[PDB]
Amino acid sequence: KLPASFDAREQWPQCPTIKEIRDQGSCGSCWAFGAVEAISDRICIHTNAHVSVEVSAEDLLTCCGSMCGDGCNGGYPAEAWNFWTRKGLVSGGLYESHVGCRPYSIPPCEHHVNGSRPPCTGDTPKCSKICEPGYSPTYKQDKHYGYNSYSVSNSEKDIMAEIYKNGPVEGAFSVYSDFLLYKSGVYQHVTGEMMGGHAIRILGWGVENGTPYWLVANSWNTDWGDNGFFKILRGQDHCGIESEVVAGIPRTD
Ligand SMILES: *[C@H](CS(=O)(=O)c1ccccc1)[C@H](CCc1ccccc1)NC(=O)[C@H](Cc1ccccc1)NC(=O)N1CCN(C)CC1
Repeated sequence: KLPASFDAREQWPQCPTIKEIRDQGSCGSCWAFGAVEAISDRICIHTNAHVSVEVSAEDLLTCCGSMCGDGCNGGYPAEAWNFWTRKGLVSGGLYESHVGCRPYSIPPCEHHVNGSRPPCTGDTPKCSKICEPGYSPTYKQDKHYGYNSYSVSNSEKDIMAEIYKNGPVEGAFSVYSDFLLYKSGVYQHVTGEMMGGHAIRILGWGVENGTPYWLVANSWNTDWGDNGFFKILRGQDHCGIESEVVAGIPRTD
């Protein structure tokens, strides 16, 4: 019994991380952002908004190591969630936010848009197992662990049920160049060359002007796309959007 539309921001209005858009900066850390963003949302969902924390992309990006991939050169969503269950992740906010244990260290930049920040350019930061000044508790006690991590089947209904019951998920899809230009509506690949793989947070679904879609958060800042979000065609494994969905359930802090 699933609704025709669902938006995690409306279901869990006291979980501000669900509404928050991040910026990977000049670093291919999308695999880590999709993970920590979904984990942040699920911790809040799991505690009915009694715990709301930004889980540190910095901690995952820099401390997972080779099991997750190659840092700013790209990585793997499934192993990000596994690292969360084995070693946990500390808190950390946006660049220069002074939020949490290890806030993001890569400065924001413009991702295929004209803006006020430097344009994004072509190096993974070192793993620092120590929190930033003024933050407590210590890095060891700030860790949040997952109970498990799992793949969701390549099935529209299965993915919808997973989001409906357990919160936002991480997914992956093929980026073609016409995606770069997205502003509004439901994206479908119509033109442009293949560019590579991208990992994102899926937080809902709906139908817009007859087209079924997934509601997705990009990590290219809020001046990209639809205030940082996009919608992509749902139900056809379009660009592989339904083929690499991963999630997991938090441990209680
Ligand atoms: C995030 C995607 S992005 O930066 O938004 C982007 C970049 C280019 C084209 C489209 C989108 C990163 C970028 C990785 C990258 C860095 C530098 C040059 C080229 C690419 N992408 C990833 O982390 C992806 C995630 C992924 C995993 C599995 C399936 C689909 C997507 N992984 C990735 O690109 N990797 C895997 C690890 N390997 C060592 C490097 C390539």
